[PDB]
Formats: sequence, C-alpha cells, structure tokens
Amino acid sequence: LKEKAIPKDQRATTPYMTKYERARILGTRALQISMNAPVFVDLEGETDPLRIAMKELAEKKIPLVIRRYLPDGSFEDWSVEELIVDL
Amino acid sequence: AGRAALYKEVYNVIASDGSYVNYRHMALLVDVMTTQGGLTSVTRHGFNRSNTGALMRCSFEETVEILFEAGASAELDDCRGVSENVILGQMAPIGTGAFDVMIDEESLVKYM
Amino acid sequence: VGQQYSSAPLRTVKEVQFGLFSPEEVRAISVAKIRFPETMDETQTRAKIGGLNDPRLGSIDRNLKCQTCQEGMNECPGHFGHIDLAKPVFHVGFIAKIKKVCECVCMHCGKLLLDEHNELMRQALAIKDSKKRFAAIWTLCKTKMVCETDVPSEDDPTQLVSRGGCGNTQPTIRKDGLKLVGSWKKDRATGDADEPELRVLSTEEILNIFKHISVKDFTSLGFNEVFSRPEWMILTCLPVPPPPVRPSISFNESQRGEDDLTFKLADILKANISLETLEHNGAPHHAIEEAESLLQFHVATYMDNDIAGQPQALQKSGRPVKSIRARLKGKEGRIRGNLMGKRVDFSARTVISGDPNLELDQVGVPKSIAKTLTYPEVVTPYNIDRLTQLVRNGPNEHPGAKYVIRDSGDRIDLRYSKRAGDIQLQYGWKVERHIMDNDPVLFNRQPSLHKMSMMAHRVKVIPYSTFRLNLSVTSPYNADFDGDEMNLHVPQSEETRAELSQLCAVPLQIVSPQSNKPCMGIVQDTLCGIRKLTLRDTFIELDQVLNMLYWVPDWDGVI
Amino acid sequence: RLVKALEDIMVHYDNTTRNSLGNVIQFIYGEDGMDAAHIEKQSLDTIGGSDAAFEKRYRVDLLNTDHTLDPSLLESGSEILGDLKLQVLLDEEYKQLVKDRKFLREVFVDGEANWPLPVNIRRIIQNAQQTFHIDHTKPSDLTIKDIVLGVKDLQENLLVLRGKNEIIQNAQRDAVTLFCCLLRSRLATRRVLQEYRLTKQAFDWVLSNIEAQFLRSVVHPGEMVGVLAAQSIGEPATQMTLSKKVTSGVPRLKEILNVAKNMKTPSLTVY
Amino acid sequence: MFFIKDLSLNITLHPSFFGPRMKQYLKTKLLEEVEGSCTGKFGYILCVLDYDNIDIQRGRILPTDGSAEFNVKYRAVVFKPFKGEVVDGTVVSCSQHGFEVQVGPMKVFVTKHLMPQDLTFNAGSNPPSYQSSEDVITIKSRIRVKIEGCISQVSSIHAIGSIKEDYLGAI
Amino acid sequence: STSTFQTRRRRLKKVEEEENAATLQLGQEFQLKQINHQGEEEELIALNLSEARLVIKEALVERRRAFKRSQKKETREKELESIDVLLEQTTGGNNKDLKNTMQYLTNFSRFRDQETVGAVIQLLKSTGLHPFEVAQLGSLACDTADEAKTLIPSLNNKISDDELERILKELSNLETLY
Amino acid sequence: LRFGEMERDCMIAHGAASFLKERLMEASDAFRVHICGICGLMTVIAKLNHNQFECKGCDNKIDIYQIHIPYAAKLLFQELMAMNITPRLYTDRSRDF
Ligand SMILES: [Mg+2]
Ligand SMILES: [Zn+2]
Ligand SMILES: [Zn+2]
Ligand SMILES: [Zn+2]
Repeated sequence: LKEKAIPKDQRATTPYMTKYERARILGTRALQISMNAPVFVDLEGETDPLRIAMKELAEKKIPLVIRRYLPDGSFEDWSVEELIVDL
Repeated sequence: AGRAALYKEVYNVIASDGSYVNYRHMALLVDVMTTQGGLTSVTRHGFNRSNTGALMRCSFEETVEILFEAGASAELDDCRGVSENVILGQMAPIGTGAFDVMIDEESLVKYM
Repeated sequence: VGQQYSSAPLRTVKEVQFGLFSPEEVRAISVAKIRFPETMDETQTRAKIGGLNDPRLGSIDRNLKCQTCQEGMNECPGHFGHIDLAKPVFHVGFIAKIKKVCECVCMHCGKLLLDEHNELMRQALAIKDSKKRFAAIWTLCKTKMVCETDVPSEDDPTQLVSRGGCGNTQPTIRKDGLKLVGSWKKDRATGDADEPELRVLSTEEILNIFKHISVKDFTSLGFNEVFSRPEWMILTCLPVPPPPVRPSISFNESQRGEDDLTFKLADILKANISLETLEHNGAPHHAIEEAESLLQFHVATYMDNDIAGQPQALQKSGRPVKSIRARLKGKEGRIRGNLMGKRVDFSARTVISGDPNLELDQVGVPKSIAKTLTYPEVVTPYNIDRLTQLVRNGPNEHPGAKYVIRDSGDRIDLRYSKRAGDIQLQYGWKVERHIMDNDPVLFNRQPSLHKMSMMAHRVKVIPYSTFRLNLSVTSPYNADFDGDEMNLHVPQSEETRAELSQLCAVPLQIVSPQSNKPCMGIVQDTLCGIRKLTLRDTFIELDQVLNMLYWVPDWDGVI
Repeated sequence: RLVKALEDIMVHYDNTTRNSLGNVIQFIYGEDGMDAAHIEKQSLDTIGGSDAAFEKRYRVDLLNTDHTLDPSLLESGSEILGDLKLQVLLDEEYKQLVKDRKFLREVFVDGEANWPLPVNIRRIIQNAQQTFHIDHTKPSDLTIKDIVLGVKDLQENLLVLRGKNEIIQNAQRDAVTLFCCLLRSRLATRRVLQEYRLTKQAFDWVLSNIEAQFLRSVVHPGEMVGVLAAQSIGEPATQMTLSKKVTSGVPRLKEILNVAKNMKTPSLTVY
Repeated sequence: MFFIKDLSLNITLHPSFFGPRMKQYLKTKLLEEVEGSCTGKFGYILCVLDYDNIDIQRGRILPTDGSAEFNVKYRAVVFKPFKGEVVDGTVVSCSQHGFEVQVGPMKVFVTKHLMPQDLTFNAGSNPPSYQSSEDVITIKSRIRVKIEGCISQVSSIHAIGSIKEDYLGAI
Repeated sequence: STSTFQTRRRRLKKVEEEENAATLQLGQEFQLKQINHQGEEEELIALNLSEARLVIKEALVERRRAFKRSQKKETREKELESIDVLLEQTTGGNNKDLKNTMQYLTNFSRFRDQETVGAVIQLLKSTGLHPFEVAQLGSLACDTADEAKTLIPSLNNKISDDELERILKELSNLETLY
Repeated sequence: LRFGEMERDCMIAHGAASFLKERLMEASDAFRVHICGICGLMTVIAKLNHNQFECKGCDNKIDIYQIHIPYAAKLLFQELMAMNITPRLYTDRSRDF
C-alpha cells in the first residue's frame, strides 16, 4: 500500500491547535532554544527558554509542522503558522 | 436496549450514593462492554480474550499463559496501544505523542 | 543513553513478533559449548572455566572477557548459550496444546483427520482467526478414532473416494502429570477378551509424528510456517540465559553467591549427563526412563514450579524455587512491578503540613530536599552568569549545583574534585543544579485514583522538613494531616516541564471533567470564617479594615 | 480492572473513539464531542411550563394589536406591524419552537428542565447587559431580519466534526441538535427584545462569544478518554462508605462488571 | 560496469545548526559521509550526482532531545565488481606472487599461478617485472583482467584476477 | 550504515546468497527492474566508461556553480590536471577513491565528445540487449566476435556473430582519437 | 521512590507522553541494546570499537539497529527466550494497517 498523505486541501481536522499539540510545540521549541537553537523573535530581555517559545508562538514565527494521524494510517500536515491559537 | 438497561443500572448504583457523574464516562464503559456483539465482561474471561495486543493483554493476571499461547499462534503485536510502548520505554500515541512534530526548511528561511 | 557512541543507527521498535525457538537457531545464535555442571573455579582458582557460565558469555569479576566484545558488564547485553539434551523434553506450558494436536492428528502417518471432504470442517476452516479456528477443529476431531482411508465425496454416499492412508485406530489420550497415556480400541471382542490397551507415549515418538505434519496442515491449526512449527513445542536444544539474567552476587572474594536459576540449570545438566552416560553404557532396557522423567522434571520446574503434579521441587533448605514463571507473575514480577510501574530517580517523600499562605499552585519544598534533588540545565548564553555563580556557590550553600557535565560523557563531582572552585563553563555543557524557586514539579499522594492526585506545582524552597501545600487542594488529593506522606517528582528536560506546566498545573485542574464541576473548594477554617464575616451582624472598623485591604496583593490601592 | 480495560481508548482526529486495533466504540465521544469541563446544568426553557404560558413568551404575532411587540421595544417596530414577508420568517421561528417542544418531550419523558450542556448562555447575556450599560426603557435598533437570521447563521458555525460529504454533515446535525434547542430557547425574538434589552453591538457580541466558547467546548483530539472514564467511575466508588432493601452499591457494581447469570436480588418492574 | 542508483541516508542533526542555511549543512554532512563510502551491497560510492534539488523532505524531531532525523533521497555514481566481469587498468605493485592491477578506485590482484606458464619473474629487474617472449609487464603496463572472485572489506573491495584465458593478457 | 531503498520484507530465512557470475545474475539491488525516487518503475542505468566521465564531470561542474552561488553575500594530458584542480575546489579532499577513478576514467575513455558518446548509446540501446552488456561493449577495445562473446559470455546466442561484427566496426569508426 | 501502576495511569489521563516516558527511562532503566535486522533478538556481538558487529547464525555485518529500551524489558525478552519463546524486535511495519 502506497499513498496516503492527504494533500494541502481536503483537510477535515479541527483548524484550532489542541492543548495537547500546543503543549508539545512550546516544549519542543523551548528544549531546542536551551539546546542552543537559533531564536527568531527579538528577545525583549528574556532568558527563560519556555518564555521565548511563548513569544515565538504569539508571533507565529515557529518553523514547525504537526503531522496529525488518522486511525487508517494516513495523515494531515498542519503548520503552526496555519493553526489558530485560542485557549 | 440491553446496553441501555446496563447503563440505567450502573447509573442507579452511583447516583444512589449522593454522587453525580457525567454521561460520557458511564456511557463509554457501557459501550466497551457491549460493542463487540455479546457482553464483553470487565474480567479475565471477558475483555482480556479479545484481539487486543499480546504484550498489552499480559499486563493483567494471566501474563505467561498469554505469552505462551501468543508464540504458539505466532501473534504479531502491532504496538499501537499504551502498554506496548510503556514496556518498550517509547513515547506512546497518547495526547502529546498522538502525532509527529516536524521542521520545514522552506518556512524557516522565511523567518530568517 | 548507555555510555559510548554507536556507529549503528538508532530506531524505534514498531512490531513485536512472537515465535518459538528452532533448535537449529539455538545452536547457531549461541557460543556456549556448555557441558560442565560445575559452576566455575579453575580448579579452586578464581575466574571461570570453559564449562558453565562464562565461555564467551557474560563477565563477572569486574573484568572484560565476553567474546572479545569487552565493554564490561555495564553496556554488555546478555548473549545466550545452548545445552544439548539426550532425549527430547516437553515444554511445560504447551502440554495442553501438544495433547490437543495429538487428538487432532492421527499417529504413524501424521495427517489431518477431517478435510475439505467432510462438512462442519468446512465451516471450521473458513474462520480467519488463529486460535478460535484451532478451537474446533478439536471437537470434530475428539469424536473420533480411526485414520480413515476413504469416505464419500460431495455427491451420493455410495462412491467413497480415497485421500491418504494408514487405517490405524486413534488412541484416546488423558493427562498424567508430565507424560501422556493413550488407550486403544479392539480387538473386536475376539482378540484378547475384554480390556483395551495402555502404553506410555514417549517424547521421541511424539516429536516424530509432529515433524511429519504437512506444510498446509501447520496453517490449518493455529501455527505458522517459519515461526511456530508444532515440532518446537517439544524441546531438543535448550537455551541457557547469561549471567545478567541469573547474577552472581559475590560477597567478599573467597565466598560464593549464585542465583536460584543457576542451580536449577546445574541440576538439569547433572540429570542430562546421567541420561547420556547410560545410553552408550550398559543401559537397563526400561529403567532409563525412570531418569528421563527426572529430566522431564528439572526442565519442567525450571520454567514453572506451580502445577497440579504437586511436588514443589524444593531446594535443599525448605525454600521452593524462583522459577521463570514466578519472575513474571502479577505484582513485583517484571511486567507489573518492573515495567508498568517502576522505582524512579529524582524523587522525594516526606510528611505534609497545611499552609494558609502558599498559593494554590505552590508547594513548600524543604531546604534539605532541594539540596539533594537535581535538575540538568544546559549552559546557554542566556544563563552563563546564572550558572557560573551557582556552581561557585557549591552543593552546600543552598542556591548551588552538585554536578557539571562536559561535552564528552564526563562527570565532575563538585563536592569533591580538585578544581571545583575554578572551572570556566562552556557553551553546550550541562550543569546539574539545585531546585530553584518556581520549578515545575509533579506532586503525588498515593493511592493515586485521579487525573488529580498527580498535579504540577510551583516550588518555593522553605525551612523545616515538611512538604507544604495550600488547603484548597486537600480534597482532590486526600490527603489529611494525621501523619500523611506524599511523593514528589522532578522533570529532567525542558520538554517535560511544558507537559507539566500546560496540562498538569493545579490552576488548570480546578474544574473537573469528573462531574462537570469544580473539585476544589474552600474548606474548614476559611469556610467557617467566610460565613461569620459575611453576616449582617458583623462589622469592621478602620484599624482592621486597612490591614485586611493590604492583605490582597491585587488590591488597586483604592479604599 | 476498569483502567486496564480502557487504557487504549482515546478520541482520534476524525473525532471517533477507537482503542488500539482501530475498533470504533463511540463515533463522537460522549455522543456530542464535548469536553466535560466546559459544561453547566442549564435549563431548557422549551419543555417547562403550560401550553398557555409558552405562547405568552415565544409567540410573535405582527398580525395582531394585543399580541405584537410594543413599538417602545424596537425602533423599527411601528413600521413593521402587519408586514406579511416578515411574519413568514417569524412563523418559521415559532413553528420550529413547537417542533422542539415535541422533540425534547420525545427524549426527556421526565420533563426535567435542567441538563448538562456546553456553553453558559445565562451568563453570556448577563454580561452583555452591564458591559454596555443598557437601560430597560429606551428601545433597541435590532431588525427582525437581524435577529432571526443571525441565530440561523450561528448554527452554521457551531462545527463539531469538520465535514465535506453527506454522512459527516448529516452526523454534524445530530451532534449539535440539543445545543441548538437551548440556543433557540434563549435567542427567540420575544426573549431577546422583551426579557433582555440587547442592541446590535450587544447581539453581535453575544453571537461571536457563543460561537467562540462552543469551539473551546469541543473535545481536543488526544484526550485519553478510556483512562479518564475509568477513573471517573472507580474513584467515587472508593468514597462509598456505608422497597429499597435490594443489592445496593459496592457488590452491585461488582456484579455488573462480572456479568454473572444469577443476581443477588432480581425483581422486575411491571407497568 | 558503472552504475547510477537511487539511495538514501538518515542524518541526526543537533538543534544548534537549525540556522538559516541548514539546507547547506545537510548537503555538506551528506557528502562527508557518502562520498568515498564502500559497502558489500552497494559498493564504491564515488560521487553524488545532480547537486541541488536534492529533496531533503520534512524531517521529524526526536522524542527526547531536540535533534532531527532527515531522510535524504539522492542520485549517485555507484560502482562495484562482479565474479565474472572483465575490465582493464594500470598495474602498481609487483612481487614473487604476482602483480596488483588497479581498475579505478579498486585494486585487483593477479597470482603467478593463474597466469600463462611461459612467464617468469625477473629477480634483478628495476623496476621489478615479468618476462615472456616479447611481452613486458612492469608498472606502466596496460593489462586486461578477468575477475574471478569478489572480496569485500571495510572501505575497500578486492578481487582475485586471471589472465590465463585468450584475448586477455596485455594490450 | 548507508544503503536504504528498494528494501522489501525479509521475514526470517533469507536464505542462500547467490553467486554473481557473468550469467547476468547480480545482487538484488541491481536487477533489470528497479524503482526511482519519483515512485515509478525504470530500467537499470548501466554506465560505460567515457560516459561515466561526462556523468561525473557535469555533476562536478554544475556543483561548482551552486557552490559559488552561496559565496557572494580536451587533449587527454591537459585534462588530467584540469580535473585535478577541479577536485580540490569541490570534492571533500579525502575522496582518494574518486581521484583514482577520474585519473583512470579519463585515461581509458574510449570517446571524448558529447556528440560521439550520444551516437554510441543510440546504436547500442536499439539492439534490445541487456544493460550490463551495453556498458561492457562501449568500454572495451573489441575487434572480433570471438574477442567479444568470450569476454562478455552472456551474449553468446542473444545476437548472431555477423550482426555484432558490424556494431564493433561502427564502434571502431566512432572511436575518437587521442 | 515508587511510580506504580496507579501512578502511570494518571499521566495517561493527563496525556503527558514525554514525561511518562522520562519517568520510565532517564530516571529509571535506560539501556542501549543492539538488534539484528533479520532475527528480532538481541544476540549480536557489539564490539563498539573496531565496528565489528555480526549476527553469526543469521550471518550479516550490515543490517543492525540501535534501540533505547528499559533494562527490565531486556530481562523480559531474555527470560522469555530461556523459556523457548522468541520476542522478535522489528523496526518497520509489515502487516500494514
Ligand atoms: Mg489517614
Ligand atoms: Zn559481551
Ligand atoms: Zn494415519
Ligand atoms: Zn539475526
């Protein structure tokens, strides 16, 4: 069996970033920041890596893409740029 | 209707002791007990007989007895459950691990 | 994570296949040559001999030897051994199925009883399940008797078409301890007079019929081609688990210290040597199996020591035996007590006390605990100044650190060392530091019955040896104060801190999905006081009013 | 036992509730797809009351002097009195409420008004009354064309399952049905202008907030429901410190999960 | 003889190099490990064909550390021998036991006891040589070799050669 | 630990490693049918000597172009040093295998021009012969059918001696001078 | 301290996947074993110096994989092997779905 991988259209999952999704992106980024990964947003003077990730998410300058999984094996690709942050 | 009778009875156990519980929780349990056609019991004889992962089933009483008859019937564990990755020490498809997080090189260039 | 770099690429285990050991693979995998039942000791001298445990197997005396592999215990996994058997031995857990297949397949020729020719078998073969299909079969083979040569086809019952051969009668088999007894029919009330025939089904005979079962006849029953041939339910070559499985304790040097399984294997081999010795010597025709059942005993008790047979196969002390099955049984038995629930590092247990001043989320960690508990922080251009000063402060003064990890897998014990006061911290290094204020921590009160009972808390390092928490969080935890103990867990990476501070935080767990209601309420003194305050009868004058207004930290400053 | 029987169960991204093999247990978790933490016991005002008082709170009749809205409530009220085109849209609102009257009585035979439902509507309007500081004397500017259409447009935004075809969109109707009944019960023409005193800015704020809070009240695909459901039943079972003299509590719950042929105390109720 | 084949490599990359041009470093570390590699299955990876448009694909981040795994699909110039292939090359070293003929990046040895009988090893020859009727075999001599056996090593593949058959020998 | 691609599922066994003689029996990786990264079935690309030189050279030349994009803000013996200069400006330096390859490849290149190489392939890949044979014929100096069908014994009965003799004559004609 | 079966369930309920793993790994067992590509058994010789691997019995030096699994799992798999049961470890999906 081949493909699989729903295109950038036909996507039918909640356009809102789930609390589970958001809780990892903020964690994965903050980890990278503390691991000496390049920071995109201008730091106002913050040193805490988790706080930088929260400023990175607010301006949507995070270069990450979530691969949401469906039970059949196929997936949808959503960028944090596309995703709406309510909560 | 048999499911509905079970739920109505389960409710009358908890609700009789001055405690309120939401529909979904009892409704899920009542479904898991009925979905498979008969009445899949919450027992060693019940649900633990189903087609569920071999390594997952073993984490309940029988342990070895399953592991013996799993190798005999040459059962392949899919490792899509909780216990499977828990034993293997990997991140299980659970909430935070229900997906993969990736980096886009093209988008990163835009942010500079 | 296991010391030293690996040139092999790392991946995740997606699938777990469950098969049975093939005797050819057991021989091929291992480098045992295991033959001597004697534990070790090079004729009283230290180190181990080329017999039992060691020959290219796991190391013991903090050495290297391990089939050139080296590494030395830590890092080195357990590679197996193979031991030869004089005669085949039944695997304890399969006795039921071995008997079940024997009643589903006739002896001598070794073929299926019912086929595509007979009905009821058709509806049995159609089911696409592994063991449900195997389960009858069964009853349609339990009738039954006689390996029939020819039966009627899918036409009129007159032209009986033939399939296989061997028109022998099938014995009815019962369970007898560790051996099988088969009772035959005939001889048509003329041969003999009355009684049937009783003989013991020998393992060699049993195995022989199993190795003659057809290719598709494996798959007709609940078995696979290259994974589980019914011939492997019977053991020809037994694998020997390496020292990491059955460790040598070694208290002192001139003493001993071997695990239960090592002695049982020595008893297996001791029994196996005798059966080999008798075979090519003056063997008393049928007094040999009065020692084969003793081999069918040790190999049986080595894997399981809790059967309806009865003898507990006790070690000479009154002690039963720690059989491999017992090592896997529910509660503190590898699966339930060592995999699904583990004893963990970076944790603390102490008595709780109520504090009406700490914030809802806050936890009152004692100074001593904060001194011992450690978080691994990375040296970053955002906190070099914050870390260098902390390292200099030492592991004795509160706001400090106890370890510095370099770029290489190297540990620096700051409490000892020689250059502990100096050190220029480098970009990328890891400094294991103390628990600072506002560090997210997982806080627990066992029994943990809720999504609560395990909440994320803000740390405020405080004097005195008790854990301190807000009174409003007592009902979700429960939790009293009559000598109640509580656990604490500390995260190790920035990623896990988010998982605590964004899903597990106390403020987030206020409203509960349990019953679409808040689970936390203001209880006791504060609940009793809030009533007495909010009465028509009660009033307050300036002196106390101004004080009460200042107690609110979010007061707008407008009286 | 409950926990170990439900471990794998979670709401997947298509809003179905599978286990580990892929077997569907609930097509929409909790038969609605709402997270329990965003729910309050609100009263369905459609069911309660007599047949007479129901008419005195929902029936809008432009074709009557005694049963129309007094032009002191709406600014465009006097020039609407008797319009045929607008009464058709008003009848389509009232005839819907009568359909809801029977629909809810076909579900809740007890006639219990209070039921657990997502999004508080009582407080979402209570704020609007004082956030804008609106007096209970001066009339509104909300046209009937604004009110009745704004509610119908809102129902098209309350998405639980993001659909594309017939089936999912047809199940979408079923998933929100009950919430819509509560929505129409509070945002009816008479209720909006007579009981409350909303202006256009207040009305469009209420709609925009009801819509937004509903999207928060949805289940986030990831919530391990099985474990959450098991602990929600097993925990209140622990605090259980103890004709009605029939197998009550604890061992009764045991018998349920055990599924035994003989009950300790049977008894069947006949009507 | 020479091959163009599609293959991939999985690279683990530290968070530190998540800079503006990681696309550069991914291709750089690819070349550092790939170009010059030698495997028993694929053989001598000589050069990476078609630089640019090397689809790196969207790589996933590791579960514990913020490192990333990239599956890199690329074309490359591949080469490996076979137990019956006939090639030609330049000789290098020479001994009492035979000479070592080099074909590209590969070194193929031919044994004296696998050559024509009428071929002697000269003792006082400088540089060392083999003599026949008029045929001369030294360093610069061009020889066509038949590959008999293939032996794989760490970062090298070697072959036992033969020139006993006709149409081989020297050019 | 490079590899990757075409990897099927070796469910245990596997089995009996096949000997790889001039019987066209090559390792599983090098069959007539193999996939591409586009995801389609394609004939195995068998390079002959001289053609391989152009393949590497073009890849090296078009490498230096993109290698300098970021850096902003003939006659046999003469080709030996020109490639040697090219190596120290694009290759990783320690690729001594490729340095040995290019020196060998440019020396025993039977053809020179992209014009001449093109016509050879058009003649060889029209006979419908199997890939490895096509590469061997356009890399070795062949004059006779017995010189050809005994060095590449896979041919034998696939083509008659007379037909192959013409091809070798049309190869010797198109054989570019040094 | 004890992070028991009850304690695990709460983290599943929270959904904290990385943390549940981090309790079971870096703060507990955490062990690096090597598997063969063909047989899913940790039987390969790991000379982590001269790179020599081998799975003599299946015979190959190329197809090898590194895994991070608990030490109690290593024991579990080995103890089951002593009872003749092979718990094969594969790093790729076969039965699809
Ligand atoms: Mg107490
Ligand atoms: Zn070793
Ligand atoms: Zn027979
Ligand atoms: Zn293997």
